[PDB]
Amino acid sequence: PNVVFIKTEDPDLPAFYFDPLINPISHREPLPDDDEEFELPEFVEPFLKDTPLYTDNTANGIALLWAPRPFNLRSGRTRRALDIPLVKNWYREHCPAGQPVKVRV
Amino acid sequence: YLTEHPDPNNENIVGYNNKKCWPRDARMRLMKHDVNLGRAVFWDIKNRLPRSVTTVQWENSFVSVYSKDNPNLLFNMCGFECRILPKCRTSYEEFTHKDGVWNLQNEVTKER
Amino acid sequence: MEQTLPVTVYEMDFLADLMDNSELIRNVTLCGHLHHGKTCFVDCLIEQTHPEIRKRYDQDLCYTDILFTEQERGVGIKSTPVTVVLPDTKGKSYLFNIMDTPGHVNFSDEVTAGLRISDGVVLFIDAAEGVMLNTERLIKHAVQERLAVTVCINKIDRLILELKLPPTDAYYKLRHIVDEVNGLISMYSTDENLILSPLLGNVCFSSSQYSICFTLGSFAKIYADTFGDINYQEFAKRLWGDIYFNPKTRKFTKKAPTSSSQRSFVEFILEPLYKILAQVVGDVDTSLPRTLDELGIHLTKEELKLNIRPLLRLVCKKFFGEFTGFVDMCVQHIPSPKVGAKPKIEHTYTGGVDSDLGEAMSDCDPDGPLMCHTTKMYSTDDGVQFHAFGRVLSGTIHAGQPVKVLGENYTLEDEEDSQICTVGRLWISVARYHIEVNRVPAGNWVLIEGVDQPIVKTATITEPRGNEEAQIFRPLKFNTTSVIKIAVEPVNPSELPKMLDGLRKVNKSYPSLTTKVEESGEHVILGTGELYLDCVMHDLRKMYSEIDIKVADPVVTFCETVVETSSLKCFAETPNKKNKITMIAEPLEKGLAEDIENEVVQITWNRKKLGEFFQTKYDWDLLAARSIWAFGPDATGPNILVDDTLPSEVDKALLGSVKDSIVQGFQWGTREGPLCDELIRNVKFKILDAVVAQEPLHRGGGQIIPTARRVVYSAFLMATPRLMEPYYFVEVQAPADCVSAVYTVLARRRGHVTQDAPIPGSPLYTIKAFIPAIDSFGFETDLRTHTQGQAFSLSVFHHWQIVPGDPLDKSIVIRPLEPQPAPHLAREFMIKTRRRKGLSEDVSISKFFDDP
Amino acid sequence: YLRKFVFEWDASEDTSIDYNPLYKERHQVQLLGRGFIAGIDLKQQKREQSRFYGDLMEKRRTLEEKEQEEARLRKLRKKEAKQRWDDRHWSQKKLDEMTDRDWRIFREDYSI
Repeated sequence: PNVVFIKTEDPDLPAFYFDPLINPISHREPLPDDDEEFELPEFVEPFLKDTPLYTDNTANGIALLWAPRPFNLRSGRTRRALDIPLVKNWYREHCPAGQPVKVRV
Repeated sequence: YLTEHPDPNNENIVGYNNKKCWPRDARMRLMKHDVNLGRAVFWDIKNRLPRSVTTVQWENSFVSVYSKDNPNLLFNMCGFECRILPKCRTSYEEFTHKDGVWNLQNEVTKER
Repeated sequence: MEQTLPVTVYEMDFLADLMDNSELIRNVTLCGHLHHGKTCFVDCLIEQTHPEIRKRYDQDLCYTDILFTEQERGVGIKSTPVTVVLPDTKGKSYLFNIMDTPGHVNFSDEVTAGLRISDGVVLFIDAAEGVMLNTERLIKHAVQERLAVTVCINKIDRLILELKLPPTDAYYKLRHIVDEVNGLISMYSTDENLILSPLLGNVCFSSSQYSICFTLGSFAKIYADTFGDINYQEFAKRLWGDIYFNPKTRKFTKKAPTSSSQRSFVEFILEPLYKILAQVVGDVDTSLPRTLDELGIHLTKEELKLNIRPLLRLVCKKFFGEFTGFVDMCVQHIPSPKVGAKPKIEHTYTGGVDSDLGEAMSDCDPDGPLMCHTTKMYSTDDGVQFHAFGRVLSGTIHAGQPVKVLGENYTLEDEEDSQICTVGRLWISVARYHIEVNRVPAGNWVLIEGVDQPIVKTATITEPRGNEEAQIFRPLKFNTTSVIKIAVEPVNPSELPKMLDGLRKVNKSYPSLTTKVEESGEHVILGTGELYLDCVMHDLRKMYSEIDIKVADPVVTFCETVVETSSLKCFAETPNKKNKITMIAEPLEKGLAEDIENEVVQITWNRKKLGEFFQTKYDWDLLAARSIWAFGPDATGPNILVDDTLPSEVDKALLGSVKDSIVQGFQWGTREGPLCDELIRNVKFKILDAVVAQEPLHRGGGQIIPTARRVVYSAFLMATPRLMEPYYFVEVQAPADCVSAVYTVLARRRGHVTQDAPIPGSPLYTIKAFIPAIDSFGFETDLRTHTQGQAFSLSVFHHWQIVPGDPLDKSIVIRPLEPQPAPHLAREFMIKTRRRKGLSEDVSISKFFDDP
Repeated sequence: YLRKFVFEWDASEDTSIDYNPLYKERHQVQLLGRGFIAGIDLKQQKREQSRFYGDLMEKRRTLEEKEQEEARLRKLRKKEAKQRWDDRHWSQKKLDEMTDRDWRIFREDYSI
């Protein structure tokens, strides 16, 4: 399935924000009658009403969800400097369109 | 032939000798009917000869069929690999003079 | 019985006890679009009911999709049955038979096999992608099969962790999805009783990746558990549907206070979910313990050290708990086998509910006559023996019991297609293990053993020495049509029999597969697409016949038609030189063949209603509306046979004596066709004249059937013949930029783009197109490679469209290996197919006539 | 249907010599206009990108969103210009602005 993660460019914007990349949704029910006697007790409120919807480091975490493998984790095991190929993903991907013959080979 | 040597799997094509020297479109095309006919002809010829007097092996022989499915008639004779292609059959082209080609013509009408 | 089984929350004795009570059984098919989370949802249920089975932190474990090809591809290929015991919201355990169907459109036939033995459908819709092509097709097929429908809006986390929509915008997206599903249902169903809305409990919101499954009732019960004084049912009634909440009066009103307060769904359901997810993914180390304490969830130090995705899964499992919302949705709205038996018998059983045995099966009583009905054939790991899978509609099947198995051709008048077989064993079919049981009562799914021999696709299991009036269930009507045709031969002909055996086996494994042998001795396999045939050939090469197999390139099966009436009234006599039949052929009106195919008209109707329909919808003459004989080759075939013989010239009583023979000849001729031995489509055959021999022995039998086929062929040929290519409908889910590139691909394959609308609430577009099937080979690969994999397409058969060329054009020259231009493509498609079938080089218009 | 120690590879070993236009000119990835291929200069990627998504934003963004993006771009370009102005060429660096690193760059980059 196509990951449709929208990357945030402006840190000032809210973490949960309708980015212009997302296609705007064109708006337009057996509802109970309002006159009925349904009452909510005073002990009842939203589960995390006090909890803010987003924090300064929420978009950063959501970005870290879709980071490459060495950054998707938060705990891990140390590796040898030999064992880390810094450029393995570079040639694992497609060669750039405009390149000479020798670099393609 | 199939009454005496039945072939339910159409296995008659697996061992059919063909002249690999010619290109694929020039060889014999192993149609089911053509392969069965070639095997039947060879079987009849072999049956005509008692085995003790002489033996006609299939691996050392070669049967080529020309029909509505095969346009080329192939045979090896005296070291010459000859392939006859009739003019009215899969030619559709003007022909020049090439050294290795023999222009066969009917004697009574002198027509190629 | 007694055997080794994995550790489960419930007990096997309880599972067997639930099977006896048909009021606590739910036969459910989890269908949907490709990769919409059905298999992951089943895996979540299995994890809930099996403590020892746990999903890997990195790899999404799939309890279903057990095949090696399914594991490697990652795409569900065959339906997997799973029988579990699931607790409801109140705690009442229900027996659930879940048929996890594949999401790919090519395997839609599989879903049909899962829809015949199910009473309810749960359609899984991606919360990000929304309604796709397969969801619409499955909605149409389910509501056309008379099944209850519920919706699971899976992957709601994509609205939070991928799109990062505001909670109100997420609510808008969900509401739009629900509205679109409701519109589709109303379009495909005349009745408006089955309105789907989360207020009614028909809709559940789920994220199988993180195990977030809830309905309004379940989450209201969560509120009731955390605050005892609130009643969950009324709260769930008030939670959805633009009803705002006033905390000054603690009351729910349709009028929005403060002009800035969110809906009940956003305030009470969506916003807490957003807060939980954001706290876990953003503020784990700094602020996760406080929110965990506020929710009553306590996690160990080793549990809090997990990565973000496993931590989300754990937190949401601890919060929402069991998938009780799904159980509510499938208990309140999906009929039990007791309740839902009557529609199933009225729809599938050939004899109808009015028959005595139909009335017997309407009760679904375990102590009745045996009327099991199996629609799947599951191969063992060794691949030698097959187990017939299906539900028991009446009576009780016992292990080691003699049984009469009826095939698809079994009828009361002709009972030859029936075999007495001894059942070997009975298994309750869980995904990766099977619970051997001694007996299975009515209303449950079973893997009958030892009955696979006399059945290829569909079976009717009954008891011998009884049910002398028992009939078969209708064969599976399939969502799409199998078109892609491939020739198959062995590398070594000496091992031809093995492949043949393999063919039989694949014919049993794939419900819509069609394997035959043409006149040229060429083995032919029909499939619905390139992935479907790839899976079929992998099975044919590795599972069933271990031999090397050569596969020809893929070609499509064309249809034959006419575009204008026959030039002259064609005629044919019998070899007896008697019984002259004179016919003409003309094309049908627009949409008439579609009406016939879609069961809008049936020959089983009486003369009055059929004549009235043909007189009002298509303005036929009363004599023409009453003289119709048969519909095409099969039942509801696209062709029509009529007799215009006025009674003055031809005796109607005498013609009725040969009516059966003439109808048989018509059906055979339309099934074969004279152009390239292909189905004749959308042609009206009129019997202008009919001489009939008076003596019975000079007519009927082998005299009039071939004569009728010959005259049908002549009438078809004299009328201007044409070929129909099959045109597939393609839906491409592509990014906004790639849309243009998509056109380019469809430029090279005669593809016509019908629409390129965006996906509301998603950054992608759905490009719809109509591509020829013959040109569709590699189109999916071309599109994905050209767009760097960002564009994905699914192609399904849509219709038949006339090939541009003229098949009967001997002037066209065709080089043996060249892509021919359009103006004579039909000429290429007729002769080459004629060579593949093994017929003559070309067909003449007067070949079947009598003058030459 | 029908020796020598070579340090550098030979050009005949090349692949991707296609004839299909769909495979020669392959539509590159535009990761919503916000993702970039690794290694390449970010400014070059920004300049040579398809600019489709820039048009999409300028068409869909509201006036307030346009002002927000304009302000963010103003601040980012101010920082970039400060870095560029600070990154004066060793010779370009003002006599008084020539530090030890600037003097080393002027001594190394010059031919003398």
